[PDB]
Amino acid sequence: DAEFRHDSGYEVHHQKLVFFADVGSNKGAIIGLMVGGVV
Amino acid sequence: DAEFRHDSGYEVHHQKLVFFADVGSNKGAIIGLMVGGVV
Amino acid sequence: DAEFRHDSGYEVHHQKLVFFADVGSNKGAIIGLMVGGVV
Amino acid sequence: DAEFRHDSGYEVHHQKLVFFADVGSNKGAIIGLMVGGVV
Amino acid sequence: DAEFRHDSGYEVHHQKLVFFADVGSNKGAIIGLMVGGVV
Amino acid sequence: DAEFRHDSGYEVHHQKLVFFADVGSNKGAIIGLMVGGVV
Amino acid sequence: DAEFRHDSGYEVHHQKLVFFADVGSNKGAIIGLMVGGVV
Amino acid sequence: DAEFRHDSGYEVHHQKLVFFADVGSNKGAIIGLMVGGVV
Amino acid sequence: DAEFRHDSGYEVHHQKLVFFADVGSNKGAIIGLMVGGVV
Amino acid sequence: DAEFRHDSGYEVHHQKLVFFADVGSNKGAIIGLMVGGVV
Repeated sequence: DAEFRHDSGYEVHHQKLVFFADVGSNKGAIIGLMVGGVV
Repeated sequence: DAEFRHDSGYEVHHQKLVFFADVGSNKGAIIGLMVGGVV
Repeated sequence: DAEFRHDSGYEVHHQKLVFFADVGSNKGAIIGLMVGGVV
Repeated sequence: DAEFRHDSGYEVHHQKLVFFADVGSNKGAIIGLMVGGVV
Repeated sequence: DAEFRHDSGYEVHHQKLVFFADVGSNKGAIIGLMVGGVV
Repeated sequence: DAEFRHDSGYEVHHQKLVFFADVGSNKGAIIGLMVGGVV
Repeated sequence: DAEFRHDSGYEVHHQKLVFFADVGSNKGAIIGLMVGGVV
Repeated sequence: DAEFRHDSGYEVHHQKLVFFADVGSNKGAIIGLMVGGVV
Repeated sequence: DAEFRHDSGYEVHHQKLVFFADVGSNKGAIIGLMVGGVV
Repeated sequence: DAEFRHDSGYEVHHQKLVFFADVGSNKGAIIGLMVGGVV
């Protein structure tokens, strides 16, 4: 079985994840990235 | 079975995730990115 | 079975996610991006 | 069985993860990256 | 069985993980990287 | 400043997120929940 | 400053995240939960 | 400064994260939980 | 300064993270939990 | 300064992290827990 057939001439995968990029001032409770969390 | 057949000449995948980009002032409770979370 | 047949000459996938881009002032409770969350 | 057949001429995988990049001031509770956590 | 067949002309895997990169001031409780943890 | 004043006698927050609940048959490309993604 | 004042008699926060709950059959490409990702 | 004042009589925080709960059959490429990733 | 003042009568924090819970059959490429990763 | 003042009558912190719990059959490439990694 062909679970996955990748046919291409060039595969480019790029991922960018920037959290809290340039902040004037963080007061109290601040979350730049919350995943399945709780406060 | 062909679960997935990718036929191309060039595959380019790029993802950009910017959270809290340039902020004047964060007061009290601030969330730049909340996923399945709770405050 | 043909789960998915991709026939092309060039596949380009680009995604941009910018949250909280340029803010005058964040007071009280502010959410630049809430997914399945609750405050 | 073909669990996964990668057919390409050049595979490039790049990932960037930056947490707490340039911050004016972090007060109280601040989370630049929360994964399955809780406060 | 073909658990995984990698067919390419050049494989490049690069990952960048920066925690607490340049911070103005961390007060109280600050987490630049939390994985399956709890405070 | 009164960024946010919560005055109540009982606060109850409950969130339920169920994806792919009861499916007769998933063929080809299927997405039970896509957030800021792309296929 | 009152960044955030929580005044209550009982705070209850509950979050439930179920992905791929009961599936008849997953063929080809299937995503039970995609966050800021790309295929 | 009152960055964050929690005034309550009982705080209860519960989070549940279940990935790939009961599956008939996972073929080809399947993702039970993708966070800032790419395939 | 009051970075964070927790005033309660009972704090209960519980987190549950289950990956790949009960699976009929995982073929090809399967990810039960992907965080800032790439395949 | 009061970086963090925890005032409660009972603090209970419990975390559960199960990877690859009960699997019918893992073929090819399978990841039950990926953190800042790459394949």
